[PDB]
Amino acid sequence: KQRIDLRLTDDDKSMIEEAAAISNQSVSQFMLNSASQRAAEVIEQHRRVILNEESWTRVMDALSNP
Amino acid sequence: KQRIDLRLTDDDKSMIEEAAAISNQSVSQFMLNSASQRAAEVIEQHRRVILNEESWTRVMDALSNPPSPGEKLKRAAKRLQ
Amino acid sequence: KQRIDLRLTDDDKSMIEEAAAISNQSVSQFMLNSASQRAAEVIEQHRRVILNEESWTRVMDALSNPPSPGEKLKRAAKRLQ
Amino acid sequence: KQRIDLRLTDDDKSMIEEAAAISNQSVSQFMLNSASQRAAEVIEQHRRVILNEESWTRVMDALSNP
Amino acid sequence: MDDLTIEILTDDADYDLQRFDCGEEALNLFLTTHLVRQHRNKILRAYILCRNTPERQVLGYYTLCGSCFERNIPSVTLGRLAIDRSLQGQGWGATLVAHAMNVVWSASLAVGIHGLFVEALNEKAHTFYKSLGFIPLVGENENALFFPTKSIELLFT
Amino acid sequence: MDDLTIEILTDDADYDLQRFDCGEEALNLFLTTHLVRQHRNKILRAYILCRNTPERQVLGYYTLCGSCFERAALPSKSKQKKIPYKNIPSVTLGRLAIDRSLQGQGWGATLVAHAMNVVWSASLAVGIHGLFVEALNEKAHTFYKSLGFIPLVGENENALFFPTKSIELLFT
Ligand SMILES: CC(=O)SCCNC(=O)CCNC(=O)[C@H](O)C(C)(C)COP(=O)(O)OP(=O)(O)OC[C@H]1O[C@@H](n2cnc3c(N)ncnc32)[C@H](O)[C@@H]1OP(=O)(O)O
Ligand SMILES: CC(=O)SCCNC(=O)CCNC(=O)[C@H](O)C(C)(C)COP(=O)(O)OP(=O)(O)OC[C@H]1O[C@@H](n2cnc3c(N)ncnc32)[C@H](O)[C@@H]1OP(=O)(O)O
Repeated sequence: KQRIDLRLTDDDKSMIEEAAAISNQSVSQFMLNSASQRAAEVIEQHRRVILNEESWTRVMDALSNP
Repeated sequence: KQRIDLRLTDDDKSMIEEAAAISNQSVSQFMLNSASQRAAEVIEQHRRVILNEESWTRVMDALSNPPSPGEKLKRAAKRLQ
Repeated sequence: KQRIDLRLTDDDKSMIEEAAAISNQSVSQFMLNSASQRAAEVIEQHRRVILNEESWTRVMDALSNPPSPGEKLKRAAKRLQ
Repeated sequence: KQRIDLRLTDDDKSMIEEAAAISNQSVSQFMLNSASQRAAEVIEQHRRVILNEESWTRVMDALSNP
Repeated sequence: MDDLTIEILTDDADYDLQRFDCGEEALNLFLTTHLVRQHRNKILRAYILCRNTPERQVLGYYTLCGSCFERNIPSVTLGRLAIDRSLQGQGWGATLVAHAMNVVWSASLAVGIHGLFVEALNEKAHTFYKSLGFIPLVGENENALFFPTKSIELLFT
Repeated sequence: MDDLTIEILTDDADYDLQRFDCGEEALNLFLTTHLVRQHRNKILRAYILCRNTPERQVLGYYTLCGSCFERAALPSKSKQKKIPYKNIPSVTLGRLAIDRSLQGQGWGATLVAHAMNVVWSASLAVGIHGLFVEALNEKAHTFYKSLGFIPLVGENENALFFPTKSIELLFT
């Protein structure tokens, strides 16, 4: 539906084509699933860090006073 | 040096923009770095053969005192000569 | 907003540029993300108390059989009131 | 000695200024050491991938029409 | 002085921070060059023992911060706690530990808190904390102690 | 079949593929598209057993890659020292297949001898400890075990080993 420009170095692309051939996918499928599952990891870790800071601010408001 | 054009669904694009802003990279930087790192580790995972306790034991035993080739294998070796 | 002027030797800068190039980032962005991730990581590592076997055991025993407040601390908590 | 300037966001600096006080450093030395440690990381991992590709090329060239 | 009290640092930065001296250049320097900023960057909450003077002559302090124990499980740490040389030997460090315990306890009613770790620099501070109830830890943690929240609660009954 | 040869795949991809049938379509569909793609990507080294004619119809193939093996977790290594060894090199024979025409004529064992031959000549050029082969079913397993290969058991079952020392021996 959308578009993106990605520039590589002939070492990125040969390696990505090799790892696509390994996992039985296209280079498009491989790069898309790579970026996608990595985005899943990244959003999850950001969310966990946000929960850590939420609990932190809770306990810092408790130790100040009611 | 090169170029790849990725046509991307809109939900996945919103998600990748979210994650690329979480790491303060661009969408391009995020996508390419993810591709490269996952490629490296997929290849590393293909090439290696992790042997458990007993498989490792028998591979070591085969390396120290290697067997003698059977008569079938030796006939096969003599054929292609 | 704010700005930090930094002094590195020629070789420090060469190593930073090489590593930032492997990341497909700019030198500035690489240094920024390195400092940011390492500062958040230092902050996390700080507030975590990694106990060993026996210290873990002792905190578990204090949570199981907590002591009765001693004479000194009792007189202190009274001195409060 | 070379000079490199970097722009923060008043919250980021706080974090750095926080961490610099914990690991017993200055903001200058802390940012520099963070970037240099990460530089060593990135560079040694890239050398690992280059060496794996080199060994791969040796063994695969040896397996081809020897 | 029958008129000294303990308070949260009121973010005035309006305290006599320099005539303080407790015996250790480390804690003196921490109070004078960090404590205000680390209180303002929310890494710690700092409580001051001073008197109702024009400028609230600093005579003691302690700091509290949230922590976890591992090897997330929540707790608090009393990192630093110092008191001027003139007030020493008179159960004022015990009073400030009791006040910090009371703060931790009134926190444990709003947030889950399993206990209070405490940082002890020399064997002086280790004996001192050990004398108020704290459990001496071992190994890499020999310079830390712990007091369960349940004991802090039994205190105030 | 007077004139069979076994050549490395000449990258031009000019052979005759779809007119091949080994009796199980996983290897067949591997040769169909996967073999040339993965050979030219250098994930494998594809050897073709074919006829020495201009038409060059395929009757068999095998695939040789490099590999490296490692143990689960080395226990109790404080005896004297520990110099780690994490990239232990080896050769892996990915898949092998003969056409249904030539089944039962020793041709799998001769393809194995040719693969071990290439492995040996590589062992003179680089460091190779041994040869792993994969066996997807009972029959490939028995085939490989009857040629000297040692079976591995437990989450390594479909994998057999033959040390390069015995390969050196096979060519005395
Ligand atoms: C990094 C850290 O957080 S470590 C922090 C510790 N600080 C330092 O090391 C800096 C130097 N010292 C200080 O600043 C601090 O004031 C302390 C808190 C370490 C100093 O101790 P103080 O608080 O002055 O002494 P303390 O509060 O224990 O009061 C002295 C009491 O010990 C009691 N005590 C109990 N047993 C004994 C004994 N066997 N012998 C003598 N006194 C005793 C006494 O009764 C006395 O006063 P009391 O009559 O009111 O009970
Ligand atoms: C993915 C993997 O790596 S697994 C690959 C295996 N592939 C498959 O299983 C798919 C199906 N089959 C195939 O594709 C393959 O052609 C093989 C390679 C599995 C087929 O096996 P073949 O090549 O026919 O076996 P082989 O090469 O041993 O030929 C039969 C020989 O066995 C020999 N043999 C040895 N012992 C005996 C015995 N006790 N009785 C009968 N024959 C015997 C025969 O002598 C005969 O050849 P010869 O008369 O010329 O000496």
